[PDB]
Amino acid sequence: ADLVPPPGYYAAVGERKGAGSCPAVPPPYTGSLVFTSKYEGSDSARATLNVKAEKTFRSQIKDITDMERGATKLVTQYMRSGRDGDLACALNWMSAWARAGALQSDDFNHTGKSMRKWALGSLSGAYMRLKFSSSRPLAAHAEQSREIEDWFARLGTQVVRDWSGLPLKKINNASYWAAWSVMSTAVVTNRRDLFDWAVSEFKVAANQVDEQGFLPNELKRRQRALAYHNYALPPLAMIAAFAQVNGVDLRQENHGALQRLAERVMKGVDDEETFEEKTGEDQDMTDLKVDNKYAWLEPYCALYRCEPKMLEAKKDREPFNSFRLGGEVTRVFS
Repeated sequence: ADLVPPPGYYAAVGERKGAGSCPAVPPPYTGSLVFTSKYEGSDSARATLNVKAEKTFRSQIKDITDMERGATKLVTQYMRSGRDGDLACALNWMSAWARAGALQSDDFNHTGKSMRKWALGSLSGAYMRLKFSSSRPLAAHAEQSREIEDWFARLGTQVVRDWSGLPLKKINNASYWAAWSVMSTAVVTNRRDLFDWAVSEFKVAANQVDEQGFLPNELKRRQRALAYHNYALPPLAMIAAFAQVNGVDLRQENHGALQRLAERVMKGVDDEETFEEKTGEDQDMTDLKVDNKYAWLEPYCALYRCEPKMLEAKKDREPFNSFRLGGEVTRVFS
């Protein structure tokens, strides 16, 4: 059977009254993907922010950032209000990068291949709505659609190469996000090999969740441990939600590991104690205060019967927008 997204991705294009213009496409990024890490100089915990290095990093990736944020924004605006100019603009941006063969460099380091997988997830995740909307907005744009989908397929194959062949100690949230990008790409391109890789990566993650709901590789990030556990949830929950409607039920993998992880995270958010006791360090709660970092609640509560605690957590923070997940996460799960 052809691969499909969750049913919410088939929603008609909206007609909400809102009209921004079409900005120039960010220059397609065809350079080397060898970037400075924001954690440059850290010990093995890789949890010490280097402000100067981060500034350098953000500058290096600026065109990629602008592409990710801008193109998802255009798709979101189109799905909300249905102005053809926004569709045309979004497709012009994505097809420009596709034709240029952006982000395809074989010259990369960890930070660089992470930019490749992140941008792939953002763009394909947004494009998913265009592709499967009952309005069929791509019907009039066959050439561009083909160009864009072929580019996604090239990048997806490369992302599998980028994160394959690793031992567990080197498989962390970075791989989970890569698996989301590859799952998203798999459904856009109807590529079962990509689908299968993302599923296998989820299963690795599920088996990394220990008997208490902790991930050893995320615990290693010391004061950022809780933040990184929360950061693991969105791609894992998205992968499971996508796999489910394609006939692969991952909810019970390793004794319901995804639920065990989610419940442990939410315990830590209520009270940091157990993560501190587990890591021996006070947790940086900064990221746990950011509403959109709980976007994982949308696919999660589509998968599991959420108890009132989870439901209220979702209700209080809705709607969720997360460009790395394709934009409007609440809308595609309602």
